[PDB]
Amino acid sequence: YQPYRVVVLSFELLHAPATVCGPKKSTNLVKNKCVNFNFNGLTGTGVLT
Amino acid sequence: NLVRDLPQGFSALEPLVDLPIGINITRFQTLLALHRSYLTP
Repeated sequence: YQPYRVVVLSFELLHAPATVCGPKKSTNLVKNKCVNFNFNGLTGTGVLT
Repeated sequence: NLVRDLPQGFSALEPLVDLPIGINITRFQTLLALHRSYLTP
């Protein structure tokens, strides 16, 4: 007998650019040694000084 | 200094904004003001 409280989600991609996405976890910055990096999509390897 | 002209120097334009709109645009119109408001049907 006890009523509920319901919520719907419905996802939809289109020809428009996708503007709603999820969060992007990060990692702290390491200098003076050879590492991989990912700076906003720019991938590579090197020494950050 | 001169009212008529586009001048004869060089200067470049920085980016301001960027909007994810997804439309079709084939035409435009400026929207400038006046003093006495007229509406056309």
